Amino acid sequence: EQPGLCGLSNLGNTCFMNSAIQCLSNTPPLTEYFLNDKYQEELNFDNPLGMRGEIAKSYAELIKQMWSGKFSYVTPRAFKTQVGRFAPQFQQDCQELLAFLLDGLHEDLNRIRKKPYIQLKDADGRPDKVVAEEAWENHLKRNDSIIVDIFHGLFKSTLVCPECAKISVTFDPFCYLTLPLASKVKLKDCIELFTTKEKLGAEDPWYCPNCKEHQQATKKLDLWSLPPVLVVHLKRFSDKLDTLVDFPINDLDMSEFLINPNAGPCRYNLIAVSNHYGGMGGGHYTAFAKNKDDGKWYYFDDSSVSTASEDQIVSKAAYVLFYQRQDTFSGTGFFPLDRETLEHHH
Ligand SMILES: [Zn+2]
Repeated sequence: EQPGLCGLSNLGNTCFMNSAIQCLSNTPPLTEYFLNDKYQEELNFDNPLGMRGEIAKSYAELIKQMWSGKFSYVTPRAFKTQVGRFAPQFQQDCQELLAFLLDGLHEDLNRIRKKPYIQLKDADGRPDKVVAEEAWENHLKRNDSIIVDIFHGLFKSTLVCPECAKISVTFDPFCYLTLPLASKVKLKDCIELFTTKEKLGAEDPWYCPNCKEHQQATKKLDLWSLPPVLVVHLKRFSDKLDTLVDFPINDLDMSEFLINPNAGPCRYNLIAVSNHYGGMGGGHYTAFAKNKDDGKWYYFDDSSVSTASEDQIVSKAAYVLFYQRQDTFSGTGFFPLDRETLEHHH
């Protein structure tokens, strides 16, 4: 058997979990962190928001199994049992589980011992660069982990009161982007739609702090900074949109969307896809992933692993896309673990 080419037993409508695990397992800087035992010293047992280290520990133990090269498949019973204990709601939505896991891993590994209270602020007519750099510093004072290092970006939100002209600007972290789907469209069409001005309705109004009243304000999102690993959730369920979204395998250039003039390169290659077949409350999840060792694509359908061709990856079954920024790849020294390993080996 080859490390990472390891299927996962279905334990009874757990294909949503197996699909999310194959995407994270095939996120190189995340797996490397766990295979190099960098997590033990960062486990945060006392965190009121975390899972007593139990999600990080069980996930670490499963990844070590999957990348040992001893197994054609493993049964992720202990991990499924810890997920169920801390998140009883877990056929599910693969994106909700991913959302739970990115937050749970983060809080289990969070380097901040005691979170300080931050007086949240509007731009107040200040320049974007200063408000963005403030937001990011504030985020890191409460949130500092391997999950932040890999997955967290920053978006700008602009709310416009139709009474009083109040322009409310905030910078907010994200660890994934949920895109609205526009028969066939391009991923870049979906990103453009994500960053388009939309009116809020009677459902979910915005409170104007000038007017002291709820308004149907216009909300525009813009991307300030994009993470090393960008997780792109295609909003199919919100019964299910079967729209064919065409996405690139290589050289997704995001630079046209980034409003930060001093940003570095933002070219991404695909590393995994969560697929979904059938309809909302049922159907079946699988995954495509690029193995970090051989650079080839494989298809993971619970316990089964098979070679895939790049020609099969782009289908309407594509639900969550994992992209990695080229400048962060293993061998660049971008990640501290990569840099330490390179410096050790040279
Ligand atoms: Zn107002």
